Amino acid sequence: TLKSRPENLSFARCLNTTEAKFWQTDFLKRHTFKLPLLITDSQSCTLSTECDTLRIDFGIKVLPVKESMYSCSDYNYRTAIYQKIDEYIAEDGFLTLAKRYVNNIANARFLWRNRKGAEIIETIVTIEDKEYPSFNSKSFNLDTFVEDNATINEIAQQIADTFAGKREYLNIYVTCFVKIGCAMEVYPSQEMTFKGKKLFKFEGSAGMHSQKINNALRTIDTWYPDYTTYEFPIPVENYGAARSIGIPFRPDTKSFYKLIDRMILKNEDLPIEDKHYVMAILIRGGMFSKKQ
Amino acid sequence: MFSQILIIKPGTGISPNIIISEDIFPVLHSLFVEHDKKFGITFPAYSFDKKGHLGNIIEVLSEDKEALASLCLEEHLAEVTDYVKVKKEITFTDDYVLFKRIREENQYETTARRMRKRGHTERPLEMHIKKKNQQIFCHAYIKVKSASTGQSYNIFLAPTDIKHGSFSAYGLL
Amino acid sequence: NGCLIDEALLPLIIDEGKRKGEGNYRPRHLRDERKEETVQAFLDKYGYCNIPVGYEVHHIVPLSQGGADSIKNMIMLSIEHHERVTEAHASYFK
Repeated sequence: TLKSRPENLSFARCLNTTEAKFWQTDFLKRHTFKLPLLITDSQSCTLSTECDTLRIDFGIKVLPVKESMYSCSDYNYRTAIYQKIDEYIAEDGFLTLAKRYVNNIANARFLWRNRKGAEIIETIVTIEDKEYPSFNSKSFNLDTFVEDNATINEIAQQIADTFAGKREYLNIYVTCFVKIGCAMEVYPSQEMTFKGKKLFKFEGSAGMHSQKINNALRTIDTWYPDYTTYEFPIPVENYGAARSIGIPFRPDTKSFYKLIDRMILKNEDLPIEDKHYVMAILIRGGMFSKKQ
Repeated sequence: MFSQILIIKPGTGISPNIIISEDIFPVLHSLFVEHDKKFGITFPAYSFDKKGHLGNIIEVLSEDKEALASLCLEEHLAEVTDYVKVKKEITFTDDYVLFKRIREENQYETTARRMRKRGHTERPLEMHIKKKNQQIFCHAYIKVKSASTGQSYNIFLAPTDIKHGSFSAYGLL
Repeated sequence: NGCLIDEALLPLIIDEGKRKGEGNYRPRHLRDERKEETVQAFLDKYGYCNIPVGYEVHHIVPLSQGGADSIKNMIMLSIEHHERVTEAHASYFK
């Protein structure tokens, strides 16, 4: 008996990312030594003459999906959403999407531009008081998604269960070690002071906005119409709109709006790829409403 | 003539321009200096709208089907592969719009020094710099560093219509 | 010929437009249309057959704060200099 989406429907994000803060260190004494890394006034940022490593620290909080609806002005549609998410938790325990997220952590895509010309990159992931074995970060590629590593599975199981109910929260902390070399530029983020390139400062030091680190970890969509022609992962957006190649990659029937209209407002079993895209859009969040 | 087409893999964070400038230029210029015979460079996607871009794509052109194999294309770019893929078939073709090198006056102080000693001693100059630089700057570039003068300079590019000729060390006419 | 080379004379352009255009806001049904014959005429007076590179035509007094479409209200500005004027007025004319 459902004819349309409600006049107010919104979700919240189930993957919360903190802002990054930049540090400098040496490499053979990296586990005993840290120094501030500051902006030099156009603005610029460069390492010192005695350090050869940039350390980037940030953390992630994972929340359940079912208890992440902020507004729904029709109880029936809420009952429909809760039953559909329970159906997906029966088939797949949110393992594919979470495996892809931990893979995007391990490939070190969160070091945009800061990654070209590095010599050794390592990334350690800590959950609770137990450190996990580090990642080589250059034995991975930005086109493929590994599914047979041990630690990636062992983290993605924890993230999964919590996207699905069995745990209420998960706090994940990640540290990185990029060896670009002495007296080389840093490339932190940039502010729309809205002249000159005003760089971002976080607690005196430099860092990236949390939105850029989030948009690096949501490039997991390899289930779009024209993927055989252009073979590259895109960010998980609504009317899929990767800004580099300035052409909408999903303008039409496979859009989130149509696809969720053809799953709640008229029962129809989508393929598993389309479910894997919709349950993601829900992990991101937005004002998915209507103009009734 | 024969050609070897060069992609930069898209959707990787870094822009085309940066990757093209840093990686491809130095190794192609070093190989070009080495194997003395002048090869040639063409951008299949130049699209001057109000300013002018350079594209995802470049072509190396030469007129000897073994000279390209003497350049050893896919084995030289074997570090940065995650951002560049080098096709390996030297296919001949007869369609292209070759490019040249436009130049741009120079800052007033550096012109002056020459402008005095050379003689022709002592506002008409500033108009020439402003107009001539303003006209050109809106074209494409490929930032270049230096081995000798060890300086930073920008090498602008623009199309032409020669369809054959003799090239240079960097790659233009 | 018809294009501004200096960079200091810009303030005089921005001011003239402001002085003559302060409160004479007009709605759409009341503004002279931008014809094509006039941008040709200007070209002839000084030579060019086509608009040279990096230059864009501009009305010294804006055509929405009340202005004319004529040869005596047109200047060719460099592409970056046109970006300065098109926003400095926008703040002052809200």
